[PDB]
Amino acid sequence: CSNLSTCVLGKLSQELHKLQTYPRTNTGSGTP
Repeated sequence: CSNLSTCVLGKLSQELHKLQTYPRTNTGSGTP
């Protein structure tokens, strides 16, 4: 990947962003 802690922190931030789109769709459109 890139850097150890940054990869986990990034994946966790990615998980939070799809969790924020949940009121519209957490699967079909969970990314900018």
